[PDB]
Amino acid sequence: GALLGADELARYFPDRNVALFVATWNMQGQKELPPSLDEFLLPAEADYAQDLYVIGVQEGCSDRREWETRLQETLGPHYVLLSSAAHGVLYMSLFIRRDLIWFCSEVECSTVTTRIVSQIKTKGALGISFTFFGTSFLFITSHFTSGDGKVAERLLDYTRTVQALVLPRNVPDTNPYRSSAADVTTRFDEVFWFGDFNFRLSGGRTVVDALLCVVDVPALLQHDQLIREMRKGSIFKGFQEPDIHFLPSYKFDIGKDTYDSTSKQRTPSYTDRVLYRSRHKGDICPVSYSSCPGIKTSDHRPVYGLFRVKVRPGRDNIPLAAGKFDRELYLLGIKRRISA
Ligand SMILES: [Cl-]
Ligand SMILES: [Cl-]
Ligand SMILES: [Cl-]
Repeated sequence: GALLGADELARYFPDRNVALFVATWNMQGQKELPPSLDEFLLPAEADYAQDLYVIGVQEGCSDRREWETRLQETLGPHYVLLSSAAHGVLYMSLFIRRDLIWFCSEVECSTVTTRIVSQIKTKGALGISFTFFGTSFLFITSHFTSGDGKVAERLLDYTRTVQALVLPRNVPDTNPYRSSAADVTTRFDEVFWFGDFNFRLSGGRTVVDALLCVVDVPALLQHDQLIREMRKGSIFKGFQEPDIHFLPSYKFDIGKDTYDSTSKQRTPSYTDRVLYRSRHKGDICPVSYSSCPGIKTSDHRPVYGLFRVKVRPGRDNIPLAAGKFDRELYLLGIKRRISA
């Protein structure tokens, strides 16, 4: 049958569910990476093999290749880099099980800059999309406008991004009649948008400090701007977020578990989030959603979600990856594992 058809799908996914790991991390431009990425990429409850890893980074380390090399080395030879992209120091890397490269369309990327901050600094989005068998996926990572009082600007970051991301292009929309011209996130079966959205907890440092003294997370989240704005429909229309059971992932003193003890007294906040949307209700099942407290090189902790996503058979008359991946990186990862 077709490379991307029902027979192949049966061989590789009898239950038609794909295991996806999606993470976002703001690195604060740090030069030295954590000693081990094992706790980042293989979290404790990730007690089963992931099919796809998608890693979005904001304020990324200058040596993008070294970061990708360490990811490749940690995942090991069962995974290959299906795609990676950069828009300034905003990065995204997509690693997939090597036997699954055959079922992917060509991978397409797009970028949007939503705010010029200075001559050398901007905020924006990086989107990567491809079809897997017959099901299309769109991954967007973003760094939104910063500041407690800048919700209105964050709304504009959302709107500018869904209006401007030029995806898909060569690879056909899988359900075009369902698509809207004004929102790129309507053009795909499964959408994940993860980043430093910079939404904060309202109420001020003193009130949030009081709440953090067991922590009642639900009560804490009553102060979250992002849940508030999503609830009234002003942002991320059609998206959901998994339940949060972890503590705020920002702002931390470097290398420590204490929240910003400088005079600026930034209110601990859930700046880093993973959101999902699907064309078909129920296609995406969150399995776990958490931060990685052991990664402490940056003022932000990484945040990741594990998901199970439904996939459907496809056809071969689209532009195909057909075994295309970063072979040089793959070899570098092999080389590093021989060394260590
Ligand atoms: Cl960035
Ligand atoms: Cl573009
Ligand atoms: Cl900003």
